[PDB]
Amino acid sequence: VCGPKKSTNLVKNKCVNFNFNGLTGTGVLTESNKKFLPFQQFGRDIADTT
Amino acid sequence: NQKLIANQFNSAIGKIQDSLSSTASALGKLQDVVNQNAQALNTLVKQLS
Repeated sequence: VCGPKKSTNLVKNKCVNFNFNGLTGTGVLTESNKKFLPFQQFGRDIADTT
Repeated sequence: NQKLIANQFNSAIGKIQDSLSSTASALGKLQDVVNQNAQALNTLVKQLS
């Protein structure tokens, strides 16, 4: 559906804000090395955060 | 009987060494504290969902 907000650039390796399709938060975006299975989007932990 | 007492003490120290160098789990009273603290922290983390 994707409600109308303009997209911006992707900045990595420093403490920034982010918004991925409504998933608001604050943290460091480092690139990963663990491939998903190609039907999955999220990821969770013990406290059920992304 | 000094030499006999010396050999008995050395044999007892060696048997303590053997019962620790085997896989006899003897430090259960110390492992219980670590287990209970880790379990309390895990429950406190799982209460956030």
